Amino acid sequence: MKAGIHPNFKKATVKCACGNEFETGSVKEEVRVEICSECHPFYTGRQKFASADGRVDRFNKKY
Amino acid sequence: MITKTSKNAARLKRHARVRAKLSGTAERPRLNVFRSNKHIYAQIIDDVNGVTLASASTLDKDLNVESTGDTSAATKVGELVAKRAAEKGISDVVFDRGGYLYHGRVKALADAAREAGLKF
Amino acid sequence: NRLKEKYNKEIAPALMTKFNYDSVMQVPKIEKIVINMGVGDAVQNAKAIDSAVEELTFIAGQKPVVTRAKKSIAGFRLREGMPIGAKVTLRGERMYDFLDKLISVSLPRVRDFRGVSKKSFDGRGNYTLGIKEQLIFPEIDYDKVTKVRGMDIVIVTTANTDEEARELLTQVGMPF
Amino acid sequence: RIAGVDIPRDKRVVISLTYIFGIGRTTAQQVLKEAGVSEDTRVRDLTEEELGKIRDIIDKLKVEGDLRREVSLNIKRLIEIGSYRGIRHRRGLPVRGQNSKNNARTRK
RNA sequence: GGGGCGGUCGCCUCCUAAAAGGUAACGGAGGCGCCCAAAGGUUCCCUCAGAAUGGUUGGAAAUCAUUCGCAGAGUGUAAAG
RNA sequence: UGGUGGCGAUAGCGAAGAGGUCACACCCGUUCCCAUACCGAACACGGAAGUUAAGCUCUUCAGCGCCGAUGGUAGUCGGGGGUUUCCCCCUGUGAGAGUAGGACGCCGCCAA
RNA sequence: GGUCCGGUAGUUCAGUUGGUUAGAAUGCCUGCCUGUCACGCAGGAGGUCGCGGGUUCGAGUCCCGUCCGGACCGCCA
RNA sequence: CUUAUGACCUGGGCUACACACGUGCUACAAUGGACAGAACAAAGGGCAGCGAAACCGCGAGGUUAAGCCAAUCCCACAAAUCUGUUCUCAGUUCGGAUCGCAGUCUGCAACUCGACUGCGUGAAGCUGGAAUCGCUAGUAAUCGCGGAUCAGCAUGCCGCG
Repeated sequence: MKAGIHPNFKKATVKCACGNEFETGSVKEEVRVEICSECHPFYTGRQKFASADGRVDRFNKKY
Repeated sequence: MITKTSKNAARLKRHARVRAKLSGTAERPRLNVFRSNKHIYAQIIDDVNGVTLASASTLDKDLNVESTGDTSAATKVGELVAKRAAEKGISDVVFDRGGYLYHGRVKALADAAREAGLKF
Repeated sequence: NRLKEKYNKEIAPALMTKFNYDSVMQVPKIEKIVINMGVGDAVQNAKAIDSAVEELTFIAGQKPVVTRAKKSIAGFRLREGMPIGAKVTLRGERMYDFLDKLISVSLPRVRDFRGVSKKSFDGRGNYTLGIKEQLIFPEIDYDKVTKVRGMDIVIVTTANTDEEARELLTQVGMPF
Repeated sequence: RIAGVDIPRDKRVVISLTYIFGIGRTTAQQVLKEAGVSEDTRVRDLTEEELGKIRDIIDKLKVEGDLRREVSLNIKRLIEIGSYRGIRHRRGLPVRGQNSKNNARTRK
């Protein structure tokens, strides 16, 4: 580190909207996260609990 | 695995680079250092015959110090090889750092030799 | 830091049992993350790189390096000598800090996300990623960004084959 | 922000959520009424829980990251399926039976 | 290789040049009448060009990363060393 | 076994195999010298958790690279011919791309 | 046969020098005017530079050579 | 010609599309847009027809259905307008073009090739060159409303205020 030419680096915790924690550093001090890796559905393993999904080819005129 | 060169292998080029400009003849022999990560060696070499005049190291059987790799040991081994020059006295020696940079334990050895009295 | 603790504790033992390494420090290790900015400059405006530099010093923790063009090519009207692109390498605790931000906040915040590319490898255990948006961590002041050129992400490991890097990056946390 | 896309901050929320891809005025208003968060707010100075309880409803309806691709897949289905409608889509000619003598500069 | 007309007149490089040096022709090929306050001097440290593979704006090449890579690249400028 | 040297790589590039208590080196962390046109891999800084994996040293091999005369020729000094933009004879001299094989190291000096 | 010139939108000339932008009239197309046509009035495109090769980050424009034309000279007996 | 320029039948075409011309419609906005409320016309049509109220459906519409051969009943809640709240001058709460999805009606049948509804998406266009047209007051300009043609289809026409 040539001092002065780098911005300040310090501990900066994470608050996701779901309330998950992460012991993080950043140039800022605090980050609000709308969606984390435990609730965004692709990193929920595979669509664990975030889904409104499905697709069929339905051919139904029986009413 | 990314090709990381050996530090000694990189050091040989700089040592040959500096050795191209200077070499230690009779009554003007070459100082030589080693800066291993655990030990510091010093050697005095005559080139026209390929023989060594005097030498010293941190792992000498006497004056061992818990430093053994720090600048205190560097000064002690420098003045050790200064008296090793003194008993079969040359009273002159050209400097040759071993592809290192003249700032640290090498510098400690240098002025150890200086105040102990080997004229550069 | 947390990732370093998990890598020391569980990642490296699991894979060293998995590849049956005789010396335990034959373990593949992620060596350098380098972030390379590229501007389509060609003498259009000097301030594009003069904005990207302090944008990237906010994205990372330190100042980047303005890359130097190698040779002139008039196919873009690129005269050799005027600056193009920026670069910064990250290592130490800094690399784990950045990869932390990446996995934790960044890829979930992309406008559309499917799984990361299956075979962006070099063939010798390195990986390259291309992202289109500067919106990596949300405390960039998003109102100040004007241009939309995203980032280039290069992770370099001691992996000799693609498979070891592919497997290790899974427990690092890259989706596929 | 809300669902990827940012929001013009100084306007009313009912006008502001229509900038996202997938809801118009009428569809926005009724989910906003179900949200129950006033429906006459400046989005610059609302609070976080009334900001966040709409996330779950827009998750169960659908927006750009899914509508864009499903309409794309359906329309290329119509393309390579061999339809007259698909080949009209391919050639840029109008689809809803409009006359090509005098108009349709909106296409081509 | 009769004059006129044409071309040339000084300097530098190669071949002609007959393995020392030198060696002609209106013999065969190029360059020069500068430039550089550093494109010097010292000290210290490195290393190319090209190709393959990934990566977006971005490619046939702009910028990165890896690997191969005696020299193909540079060496202010002509050729030679 | 480490340090440093001379010998044209017959010294290499390869392919495999062993070693580490000691030495050497990977490693550990930058706090203070010092540094990274950005960074403790790099420079230095001061230790020693485990590690022969690599570096390094030994063992094997002619795949590549290298060295290599013997008799043959091509050429050529000097003589002597001929039907002479070129050929031939003699006293010498001796081509290289070709193999017989050599070699996948030799000699020190100081510290075990 | 030698020397010197030029070789650019369909046509005629600039640019060819400024190595770092391809332009001007005319023609052509569309619209307006007129009963119609012509004049007249609004709009618009075009060449990517005789050819080939070489230098340079980059040649229409630098340097050679090929081809096409034009000018000059080809003399003393 | 009657062994087709005459008949029959199905399907297609009359709706195509690189462009141009004309006639119209709608916009480019705050003398506005959205939302709520308050009103105020004439002139016509209706029996294989108009179809009330009520109920269902967000809506196109659906269901049982009252009355009316009509100055009784129905079509049929006129709109512009006015009052208030909001938007705050932007390609926008302007403008809705074109598309995807799901539907409504009619008709044997809505693909070429109908109209309408709920959705989502949201185009160009920020007053238009050379030119050029209509119009002497209930006119121009704007505002809706009927009728014919008619299974369904009107920005066109005719007429009404």
